[PDB]
Amino acid sequence: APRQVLDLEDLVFTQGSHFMANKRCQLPDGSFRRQRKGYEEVHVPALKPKPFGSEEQLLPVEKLPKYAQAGFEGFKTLNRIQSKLYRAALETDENLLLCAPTGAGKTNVALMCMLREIGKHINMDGTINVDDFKIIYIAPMRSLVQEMVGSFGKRLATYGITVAELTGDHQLCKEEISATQIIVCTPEKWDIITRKGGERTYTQLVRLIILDEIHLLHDDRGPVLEALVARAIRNIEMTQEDVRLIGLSATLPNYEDVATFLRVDPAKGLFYFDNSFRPVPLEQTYVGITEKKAIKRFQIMNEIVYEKIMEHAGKNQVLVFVHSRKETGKTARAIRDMCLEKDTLGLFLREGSASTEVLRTEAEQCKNLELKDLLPYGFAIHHAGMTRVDRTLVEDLFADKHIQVLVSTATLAWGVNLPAHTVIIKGTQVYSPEKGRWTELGALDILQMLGRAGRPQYDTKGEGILITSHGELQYYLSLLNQQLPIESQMVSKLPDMLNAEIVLGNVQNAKDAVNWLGYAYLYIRMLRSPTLYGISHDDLKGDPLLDQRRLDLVHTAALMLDKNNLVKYDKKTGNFQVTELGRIASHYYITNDTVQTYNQLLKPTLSEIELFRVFSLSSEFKNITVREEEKLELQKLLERVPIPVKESIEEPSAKINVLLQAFISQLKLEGFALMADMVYVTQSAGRLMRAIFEIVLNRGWAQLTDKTLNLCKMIDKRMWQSMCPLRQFRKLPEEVVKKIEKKNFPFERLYDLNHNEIGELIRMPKMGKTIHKYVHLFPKLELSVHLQPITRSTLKVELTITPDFQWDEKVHGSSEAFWILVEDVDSEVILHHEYFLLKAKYAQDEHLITFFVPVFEPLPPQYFIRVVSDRWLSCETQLPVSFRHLILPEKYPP
Amino acid sequence: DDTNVYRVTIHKTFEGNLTTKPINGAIFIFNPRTGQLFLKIIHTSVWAGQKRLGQLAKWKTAEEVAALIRSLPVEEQPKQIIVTRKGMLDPLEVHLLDFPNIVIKGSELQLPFQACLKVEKFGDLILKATEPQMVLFNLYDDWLKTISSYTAFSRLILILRALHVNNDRAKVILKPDKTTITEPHHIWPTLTDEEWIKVEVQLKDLILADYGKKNNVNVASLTQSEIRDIIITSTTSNYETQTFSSKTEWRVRAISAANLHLRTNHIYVSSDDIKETGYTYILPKNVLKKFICISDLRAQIAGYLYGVSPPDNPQVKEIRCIVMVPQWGTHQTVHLPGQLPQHEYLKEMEPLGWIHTQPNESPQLSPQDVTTHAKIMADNPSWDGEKTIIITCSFTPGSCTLTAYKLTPSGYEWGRQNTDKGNNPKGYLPSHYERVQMLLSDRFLGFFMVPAQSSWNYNFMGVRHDPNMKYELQLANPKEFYHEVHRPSHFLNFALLQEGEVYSADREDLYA
Amino acid sequence: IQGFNISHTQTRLLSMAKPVYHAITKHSPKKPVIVFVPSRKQTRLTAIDILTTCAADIQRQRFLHCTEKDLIPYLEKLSDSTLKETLLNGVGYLHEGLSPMERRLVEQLFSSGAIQVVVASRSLCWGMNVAAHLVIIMDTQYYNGKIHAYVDYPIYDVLQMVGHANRPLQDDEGRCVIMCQGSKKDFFKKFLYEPLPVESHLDHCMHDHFNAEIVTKTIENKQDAVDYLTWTFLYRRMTQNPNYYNLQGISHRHLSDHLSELVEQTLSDLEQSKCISIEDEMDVAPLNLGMIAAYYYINYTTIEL
Repeated sequence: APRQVLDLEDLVFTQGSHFMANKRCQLPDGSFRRQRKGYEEVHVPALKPKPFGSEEQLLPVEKLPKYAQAGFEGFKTLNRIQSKLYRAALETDENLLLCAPTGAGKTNVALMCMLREIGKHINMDGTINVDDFKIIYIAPMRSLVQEMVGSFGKRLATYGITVAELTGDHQLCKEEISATQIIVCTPEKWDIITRKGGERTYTQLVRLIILDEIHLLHDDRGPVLEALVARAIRNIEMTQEDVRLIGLSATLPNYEDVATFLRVDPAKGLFYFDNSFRPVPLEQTYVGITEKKAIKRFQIMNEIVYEKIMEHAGKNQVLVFVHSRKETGKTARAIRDMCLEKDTLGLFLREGSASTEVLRTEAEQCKNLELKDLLPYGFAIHHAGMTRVDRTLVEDLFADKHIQVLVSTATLAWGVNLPAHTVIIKGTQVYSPEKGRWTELGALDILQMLGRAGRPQYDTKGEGILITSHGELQYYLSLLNQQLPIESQMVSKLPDMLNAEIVLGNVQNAKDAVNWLGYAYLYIRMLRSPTLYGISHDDLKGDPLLDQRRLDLVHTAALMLDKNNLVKYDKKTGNFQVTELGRIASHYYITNDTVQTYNQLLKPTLSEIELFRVFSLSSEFKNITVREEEKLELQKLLERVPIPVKESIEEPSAKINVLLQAFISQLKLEGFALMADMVYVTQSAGRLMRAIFEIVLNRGWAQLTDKTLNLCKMIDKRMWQSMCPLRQFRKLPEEVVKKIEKKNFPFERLYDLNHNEIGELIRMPKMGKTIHKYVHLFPKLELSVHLQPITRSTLKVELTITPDFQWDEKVHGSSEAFWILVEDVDSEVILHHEYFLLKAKYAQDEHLITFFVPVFEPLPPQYFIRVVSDRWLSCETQLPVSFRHLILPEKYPP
Repeated sequence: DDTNVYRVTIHKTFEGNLTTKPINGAIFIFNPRTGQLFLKIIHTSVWAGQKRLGQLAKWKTAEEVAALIRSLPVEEQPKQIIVTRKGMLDPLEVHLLDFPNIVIKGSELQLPFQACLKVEKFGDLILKATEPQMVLFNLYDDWLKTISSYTAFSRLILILRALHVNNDRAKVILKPDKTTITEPHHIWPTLTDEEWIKVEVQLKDLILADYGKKNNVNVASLTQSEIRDIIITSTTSNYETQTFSSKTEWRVRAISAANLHLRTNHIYVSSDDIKETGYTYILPKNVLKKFICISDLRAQIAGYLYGVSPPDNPQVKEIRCIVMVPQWGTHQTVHLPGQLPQHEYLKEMEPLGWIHTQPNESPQLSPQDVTTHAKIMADNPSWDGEKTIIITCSFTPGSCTLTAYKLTPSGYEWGRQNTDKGNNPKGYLPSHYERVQMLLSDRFLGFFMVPAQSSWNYNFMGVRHDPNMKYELQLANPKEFYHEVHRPSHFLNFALLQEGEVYSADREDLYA
Repeated sequence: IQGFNISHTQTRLLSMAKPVYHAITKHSPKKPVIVFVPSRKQTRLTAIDILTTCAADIQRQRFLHCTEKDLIPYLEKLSDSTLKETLLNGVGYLHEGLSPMERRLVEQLFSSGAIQVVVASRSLCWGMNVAAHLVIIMDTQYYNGKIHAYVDYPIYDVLQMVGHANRPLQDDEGRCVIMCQGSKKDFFKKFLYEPLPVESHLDHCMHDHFNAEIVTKTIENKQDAVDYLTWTFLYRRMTQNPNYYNLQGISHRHLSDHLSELVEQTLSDLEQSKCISIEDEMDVAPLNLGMIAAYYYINYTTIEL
């Protein structure tokens, strides 16, 4: 029996780690499904109060050290399991994995337990810094990560830690981040810095957020969690540095694999608790509407809204957490009409006409956003799509018991943690950017919205109702209960993980890659659940030590990636040869299909119209389709676009190309999923242009690399190539930009004019200061070259480039990089490529670019040397290297 | 012309029966620009057994014509094709759906193709064909080396109308006696230009005498308009259709320029009678490939040549510099400014003439290009007439072909006297062009020039181009014609709302 | 030539541990290999990298051809706790503060095979009597703490590190890892097999040699100094690099006129600073700093200061 290599698309969960590991459900003892006319009544019994545990008391701040008490103020009482596990977390280096119900605030207890453990490892002249041992970070949401960073900053401000954002680049901000305090970072950004080589020194000393969301099955962050687990396994195997993690998660089984991955004992470290131990009593219900018709569903939604208004008709505050972006504007000004449709039932939630701080809401009427029409009405508006300061100002008013009916979006519950007395999730469907269509919401948003049912301080006992579909009732039962195991998606990202291990040196041969993949969480999931991956019991009994799992491991995926021209690795010899293209694909997180399509399609002789079609032909939009209604507007969009899209046919690739052209032209998009796909394409386009520039530098195409650098600069500037050059300075008004676009004025003749001459030329004296600021903020560098020929075949070029631009901290930043590409005489061949960067501290310093230039027997009279800025657009200079007057040395005798 | 598809022989002088016999059909497709005539033969065997001939035939015309048009390169496209009898167009369009950009239109006057089908060798070979086949021929014969396509088409149309009106009169006028030999390649009978002029005057007088004798009117009393015409639908004067598009029509030009790099690997050189007295033009292949890739399929591109002669070799002229001026190109010419390129780096070099592109393949110097060369030679006292030549790089179908013309002094005087810019202007002479020695150069590498503050491809912005405008030069590579820097108007055609960027303002990226 | 696409020096230093173990497993299993450190500041980092590379190998003490008991006087005489720990693990360390007896002990340990890590320079020719078997300088271009930036390695030091891959004592083959650019890997591989040219630096350092030549105190001109420069390496460098010395002629009279113009320019540059005179063209003219350097045997710049 030979080895059974299976397809990773069907056998593994591609795009994994957020969706419903459990697939089985069961009815309770005395529950009965009473199907009524249009409304199924959920028979939810009374909840069971948690009894007092044996020797389980709250730990006060008296038994804690006073040095460790700094930074932990405001938490004088902890939970029973929290105070039971905090001593073991902060007194020992052993990892802990406990299952706590949602709403206990386990993240704030785990942060204090990490801070006490970091303060316990300190000297007399040593602070509470975690530069000797530090846990790893994992974020279920970006807004949740931002809220956790804002909480950790306020926590560490009392301890004296410098709160600094890690938003600078690795090459740009390297010396400043060396002596910096605790900061937060994205998991994908950390994986990119590890694949590029920047996170290598940041390893084992990165004081960041803690991990969470251990119900990670099938939706959101499969390859990211797989790369995190692979990096942890490669660290524990090779470096052997002891670094534990403080894991806090919901009530879910199969935590033993995550405990064994974190080297936590199942006896003393693992703990599983039921859902009845929640500190906030929430009475959930599942009213599943069986109406398949949308015309009946449009009335069933209004009936469910009326039932939710009748359930909160007393002294309470309703919070509508909608997961759709259009629902934030659709729920606005509709609740008043729904209350008026029920013969004025459910309105007047205040103590009177002007009571309950109605004059404070009446005084805040003049607003820049759409709150001017909502706040005098009986509703409100709170979304990130409207504004940033307005959502915070609405949340500050809703937290002050001044707004009882507040309709908001999912970004309000995904942001700062603000619970409510009675929340209601309506619709259970959001837009999927990866799938390109409508799909169910993530488990992280449901877990965030499940903590806002009933207030611990302002309420006694709250309730909750979820009006969803009958098909999602299994996932809703598996999320509310502790029945979802752990299942990793490492086998899907196994070619990308093998490429990241071979690029970083974590896998020496195929045997080392197989031994690294045999200790992954995917092998534990295939062992603890052989029916999920398709492994028989006899085949698992024939290989007890997972030798067949190591034979069917990522080494076969490494051979498949070598068949896809990703990395030069032979299956017979086992030795691999890494290339610059595979390293760029590992640093840019490119799949094996997209890299093969870029190797087969993209040529050095490919034009911009071919490059646009190659970028639109990516495999990321394989599940997306084309809308028939947008095809009429797509013709008018391509009619005014400088890049012709008529070379393609009626296809979703042409739709993606038109969306990329509209995002380059900064135009509004009708489709929301199309806008999300265009945003993802604009995010990946920088890495795609960098990989194309690397492939052109490896091939030697000067014009193609210059076009790719110009496209990357235009994508970074968020404007088309035909746009005005003055758009790079954002301090200038848009009317001055329109006046500069109307009047034909060269930018090369604007440097000779002063601030007084510029105001009288373009007939704009008020914009003369902004024109001078844009002239001073524009990069301008003078370059001189000293060419001394040593040999006829090799010529030494000593180029001394001196930047003559005005450096500013708010304009030029900390560093300004300009890529200098020495081309041929005909500007066809790229002989060498070097990137020089002048910092703000290195102002007025002459940069010495030393590079040896090879020559041939047809010695040209003059060559071309070009230099282009990466971030700043319209910055180019040509340096003629005249070899017509030079004298070549004599040849050497043998 | 589809009128020759269905035809039959009518005979029966004696024994008054007035019968007929089936004959083989034919299809007449001719291009007045190149003088080529594509003829297709139709066997009679296909006529028997097919009912509704009228419908069948009319549909069989645009069928094979679509395959013949699709079997030719894009450079040979029919471009602005027209039919004979104002009727069929539908069929044409249908068959040529594959290429709908080709316009279809009728004809103002009927073309006498029956005279072309009535020729001795043409009628005998057409009637003796036992199988359908496609044959090609050139009606201009050797007249292309003397008179342009206007005079050749006028004389050919006069001989066609004269041969169609009267076969015996034109047959006796086309045979001086028995001294004019007839080549197998030369369609018309070999005859001096003066003999063709006298035969053309006799043919015009024969056609005018035939029309005047048929209408019973004096031909000597007719006016010029009546002689030209002899040689409610009153407000529907044609239909000027859509001109450009800058959306798909410019996209076809950009895609053809995108395939110009693939067509740059095949180049041709002009081989003609070398008088062994002029210099030998040596141009680099890199600058030629750059000019072939930077040109367009509709707009004519042009440039200025600068170079020097090698030491101890006065019979060779190596071109080592190409100068580009900001200008705009037309369909038959290029609106180039009269400003001469002057720089400090060109003070040690010398101008070697000019180098222009030609979208249409013609074996002669263009009259507008000859007038531009005469105006450049007259306005520049430093530039010599014999030292400057116009290297016309014609756009070959699926290839490239470079031609070299030299200016005769009588031809230069004829071009300076020529002021009209039409397709057949006054003062144009075929003796104004002269072949010179020209070949590629691989041992010497040339350089390309660039404007100082502007670009060289200014076709998309014609309003900023002026003949009296002054501009400087620099040593750099010019951009393409369809580049984003060369066409700011195509990128500025964007009508979108600014409130669209406010929607979906989520900045979640999680990548550094 | 090992092509490294990592621009960071620390990332290139850290990423070369596992390929070093792979090359030790493939090419030379039983032959010793040494690693040179660029400076004393990266010496501890290089020792930590060598320890992490020796701990990465499952087969422990696989490159040690000698017993561990011989390194006990080498570890007992060490004051730093890190150096003794590195010598006990089979790597060892070296610094600038080594005693000459400690240098002889380190040389004996390198000849026997106790210490496999010796931080040596690449410009080492004729300045100390300390024995050594093999010297392979890897990653010569490192960041300097004095300038707080990246410093470029010299081409002569890289050529010496490429040519120093030879161990005639014990090994039968030599290896040399030249850390350069990925595009310059083939250029460095071609430039190493090809013979390297030689250029004269007498045009840059021209003041000291002309001062020591004209410091003979004979006359008040520069004719003898020009005649001494004509027989020096200036006339050789005029025919070797004519574009560097601003020479536009290759014949006898053209190069003679170019040398006369260069001598006139040098005389104008010497008389502009009032350091020499020009009178009757008899012989060379002395100076203060030149006579001080000739008599007191001191530097010219220190005498001028």
